[PDB]
Amino acid sequence: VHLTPEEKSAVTALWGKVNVDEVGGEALGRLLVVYPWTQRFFESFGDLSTPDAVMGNPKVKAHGKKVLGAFSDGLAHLDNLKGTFATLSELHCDKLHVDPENFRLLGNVLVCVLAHHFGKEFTPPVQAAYQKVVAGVANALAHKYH
Amino acid sequence: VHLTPEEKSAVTALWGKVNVDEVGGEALGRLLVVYPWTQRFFESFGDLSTPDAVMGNPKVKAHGKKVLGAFSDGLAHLDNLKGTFATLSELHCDKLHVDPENFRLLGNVLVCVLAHHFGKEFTPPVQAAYQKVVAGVANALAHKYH
Amino acid sequence: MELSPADKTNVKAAWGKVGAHAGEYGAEALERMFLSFPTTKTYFPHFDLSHGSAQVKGHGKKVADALTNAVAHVDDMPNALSALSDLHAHKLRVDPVNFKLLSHCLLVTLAAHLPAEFTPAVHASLDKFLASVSTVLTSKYR
Amino acid sequence: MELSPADKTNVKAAWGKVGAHAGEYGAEALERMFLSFPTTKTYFPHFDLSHGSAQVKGHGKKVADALTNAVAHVDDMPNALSALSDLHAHKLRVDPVNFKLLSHCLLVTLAAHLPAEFTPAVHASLDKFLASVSTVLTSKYR
Ligand code: HEM
Ligand code: HEM
Ligand code: HEM
Ligand code: HEM
Repeated sequence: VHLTPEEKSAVTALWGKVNVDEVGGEALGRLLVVYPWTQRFFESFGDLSTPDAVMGNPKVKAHGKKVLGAFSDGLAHLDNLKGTFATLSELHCDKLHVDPENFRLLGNVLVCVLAHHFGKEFTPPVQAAYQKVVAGVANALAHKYH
Repeated sequence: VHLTPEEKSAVTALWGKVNVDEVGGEALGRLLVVYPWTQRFFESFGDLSTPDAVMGNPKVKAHGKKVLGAFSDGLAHLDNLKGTFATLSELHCDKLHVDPENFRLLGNVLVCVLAHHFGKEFTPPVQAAYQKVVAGVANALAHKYH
Repeated sequence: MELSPADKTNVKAAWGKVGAHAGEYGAEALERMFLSFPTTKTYFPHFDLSHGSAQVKGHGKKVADALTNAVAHVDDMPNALSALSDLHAHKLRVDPVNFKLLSHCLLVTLAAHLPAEFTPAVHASLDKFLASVSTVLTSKYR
Repeated sequence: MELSPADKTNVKAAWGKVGAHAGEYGAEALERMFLSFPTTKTYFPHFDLSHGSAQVKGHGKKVADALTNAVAHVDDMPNALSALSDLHAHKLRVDPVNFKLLSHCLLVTLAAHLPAEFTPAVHASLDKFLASVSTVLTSKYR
């Protein structure tokens, strides 16, 4: 993706304060609560019946961490999101059968989570830079679908 | 856009049978009838009160010819849509203020018009090739928005 | 969005013409969707999606029958499609975006098969009708 | 999708907490929208969209007041928002896709200002509420 110098620095600076473990679990949990149909990919994770159940589920927290850690890796390769995610793109298509629309929903929930966690520091321009990134990542992950 | 040789030849072959002025007027008219909010740019065109008034409006037909003539010319540059539509992209953003969602609506209406015009010759594979082209043109026109 | 009385008239006329081909049209619309919008294939990994497969033809028929049911009960779609709205919301869990893609492909299919009846006003009414069906099918999602 | 009584309670509670800041938050949501989704700027060619613009501030207050009215009339949204549905359908004619962009930006704004109150359950109810508002505002488009 194409970020201006100001946008790249916005993204980098904020990400240095993110505890991936914690934000990942929050982001995945909120995806499952806010858009419950997404629970279709996690039948084996246990109790997902209520917000509290979802949010405290250790398997949700574990997966959340996995996902955001891979996400973090892309932050290191903003110039080549496609090449970076090619293997996972094929995995999500061919083995997991995940509709790429889910990548877009997670991107939006992640933005909500950063705003919730960071408050006033997540200003309009910072949000804008993160929206570009999240769209970039979702496009990178949907790229090998066929 | 990336089309296989087979796809390009399917696109070009059908296009050779199109009456550009006719299809242009039909597609624009149907856009205005099916998604009436698109009439917002055309209040100077006169009577758009009913389907018949829209389809018969000479200003609508003339605008349809202009739009589809440009589309038609783009078909010769499938490999470089972004470059081909750059100036038009800037114009639509900076001077005309057209939300790029309108390009996507027009692309879907165009596909429906081709289907109506060609019947059985508009096979699933041919549609698929035109879906790629219409999404490519829409993206190329939305490219310079800021 | 709500279907006007003229819309209901338009839909019943066009659908009436479909008649006995509803199931074959349902099948073609699905094949058009799978080829045009490959991400929709993610919901059918358990099907043989080859052209003319019995799975696709049977599914195509079930889709068309549900559409016929909705036309017959256009005045009360929510009740008519209740069971289907529960199935999609609780079991299938198809992202709502995909409803727009199938609707587009059904419109294309009807266009290719109804030369005489696919006027601008009918096209408008059918588009609204498919949007309403989609709305009812996703209404219990959350 | 309908709002459940728990949704209604969540919404009234969260909006209750917005209180007097509703106008300020409406302005910030627009700002977020203009920077994050630049295509939305096409509907405001006549405004100064610079940070701090009084036009954005004024419009932010109007939007927020409409949402306050919607919360107050949550059981009767269509009638309460009737004049605004007419306005959007027949004069402004904003493409329906845009409502989802503003809704997201309103959610982000609320998250950034209501740490304590923006729980996962409240987040879900607010998203449903904004989608309902969006649906009513575009109900007369065609
Ligand atoms: C930022 C976007 C995402 C990234 C970077 C990502 C990354 C990953 C990674 C690294 C794995 C582990 C692969 C392995 O087994 O070696 C995985 C698995 C998985 N992901 Fe994604 N993911 C993303 C979004 C999503 C979304 C939105 C969903 C569905 C809502 C999803 C569903 C799954 C599932 C079902 C698995 C398999 C978990 C298991 O094995 O039970 N992912 N993902
Ligand atoms: C395939 C998509 C399209 C193409 C290739 C296209 C192309 C063009 C061209 C070549 C012109 C004339 C530019 C000039 O004066 O130099 C134009 C003008 C214009 N277009 Fe687009 N257009 C497309 C879609 C749309 C859509 C969907 C809308 C709105 C619903 C729209 C609204 C307008 C308007 C309002 C003008 C100015 C007309 C005038 O001043 O008479 N265009 N377009
Ligand atoms: C006009 C919109 C739609 C209608 C009327 C419709 C109707 C139906 C019907 C009647 C069934 C069969 C239920 C049964 O066997 O008892 C079904 C199942 C199913 N639908 Fe929907 N559907 C629609 C949209 C979609 C979309 C957009 C998708 C995904 C892209 C989808 C995915 C499925 C799947 C995966 C099944 C189960 C197939 C099987 O395993 O047999 N549906 N639908
Ligand atoms: C929650 C969704 C929305 C609400 C509650 C809302 C509410 C309103 C209100 C109260 C007004 C002022 C009407 C008057 O002057 O009496 C208005 C006007 C307007 N709205 Fe909407 N709106 C919404 C979404 C949108 C979106 C998504 C857009 C475009 C991106 C939009 C574009 C406009 C425009 C261009 C005006 C006229 C502004 C002016 O010229 O002063 N609205 N809206």
